[PDB]
Amino acid sequence: NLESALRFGNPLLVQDVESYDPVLNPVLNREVRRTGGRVLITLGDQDIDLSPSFVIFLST
Amino acid sequence: NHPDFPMQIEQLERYIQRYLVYAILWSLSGDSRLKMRAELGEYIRRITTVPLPTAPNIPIIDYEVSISGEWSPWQAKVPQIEVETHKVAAPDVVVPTLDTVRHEALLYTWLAEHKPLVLCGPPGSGKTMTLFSALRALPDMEVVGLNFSSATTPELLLKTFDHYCEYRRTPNGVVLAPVQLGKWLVLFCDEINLPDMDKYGTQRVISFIRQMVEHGGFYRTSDQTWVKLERIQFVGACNPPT
Amino acid sequence: VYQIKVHRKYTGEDFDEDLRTVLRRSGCKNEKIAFIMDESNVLDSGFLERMNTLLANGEVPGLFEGDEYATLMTQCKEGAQKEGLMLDSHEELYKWFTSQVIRNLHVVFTMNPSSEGLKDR
Ligand SMILES: Nc1ncnc2c1ncn2[C@@H]1O[C@H](COP(=O)(O)OP(=O)(O)O)[C@@H](O)[C@H]1O
Repeated sequence: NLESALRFGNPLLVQDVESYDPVLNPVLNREVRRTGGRVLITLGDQDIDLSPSFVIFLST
Repeated sequence: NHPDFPMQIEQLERYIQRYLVYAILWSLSGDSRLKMRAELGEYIRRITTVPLPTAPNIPIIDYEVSISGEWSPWQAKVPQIEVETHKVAAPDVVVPTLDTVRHEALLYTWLAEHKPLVLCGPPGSGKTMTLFSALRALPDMEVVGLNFSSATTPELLLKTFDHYCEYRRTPNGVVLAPVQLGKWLVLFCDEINLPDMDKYGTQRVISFIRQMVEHGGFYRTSDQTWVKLERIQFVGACNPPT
Repeated sequence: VYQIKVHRKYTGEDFDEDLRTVLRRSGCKNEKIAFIMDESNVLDSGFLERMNTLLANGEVPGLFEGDEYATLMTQCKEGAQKEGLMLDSHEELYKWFTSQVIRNLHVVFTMNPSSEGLKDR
């Protein structure tokens, strides 16, 4: 689902974050890379293109 | 060393009495701070009848017992060496002092009988390097250093044994001895108390060590046979349990 | 600079493989590496016990065994041949690898100012 949100730029909501998964650390830090006309962020061992319309909302 | 003049009875009595006083001093109060060592010294001075040094304030812990049966201060045995300029603050170099020389004498005594000992003290404080200096001073005993961690297990000692020693068959039985002949191996444990205890308040490593030191050997798990230790002794060090 | 990418599924063997990789990158390559660590990247005390062994010895024997140990021997042999030192037995090359790591590897630990966490550490 995080992949789908990052691909299509769709807003995403998380209801439970008490069991944090540190995969969002590059996303929260906005560790973006501007290679060519592409905006990429590394997630684990795989690289993902960012869409500006994407936004995440963590909730407790 | 004196075939012409072996000691006479009176000199032997003097030497053994002074050495006995020194022995209570460095054994009963060997694991306490300086003030309590001095307290024990004062108490024994009040109680004993053996001749004692007339130092107004210097405790007898500072004084040894010479081979002539006389109280000689440890300061004389302390030399004044000058290290090379390029060797300043080097890990190898040790500068002798009162504590260093006294601990060297204690280590010599406790390694002559191969009784294991534990160097307990605060971090640093010259525990490890003093022990290494004492060990390198004696030529016959080589050194191996095993870093015990919170997850230390006896298989580490098994690995050390199979790395530096070898199992041989003897008329008495199978014997563990170092691969180097005529050599006494020292298994230094830098943190012997660091390994955690189980849920039943038992540390496997310390039990294994005490088993071999008191029974003179251990158990090989492959064929389940008594193994006799030869030319193997342990030396430990640790921070205070507190 | 090197950071370990830690996630919820970042188990012990993942970090073990990462530490094997950095040890290969430091000693076998003679390449100075800065090892970035944060307590957020830590998920259990096994991480810190292995770092404790590494820091106090310059290496951890647990990582390298079997075929991995043989690959390490090949890499350190070729590295020593490249630098100009000829060694054959395993122990001498292992000590040379340890020296290379202790001269090249640099481990840093970042922690928030928690006094209780400080004494726990
Ligand atoms: N007699 C001495 N000669 C030279 N250095 C000493 C002496 N006593 C203490 N030191 C210094 O104190 C430090 C002792 O640390 P060390 O004994 O290695 O700690 P630990 O015993 O916890 O491993 C050494 O760095 C050493 O330089």
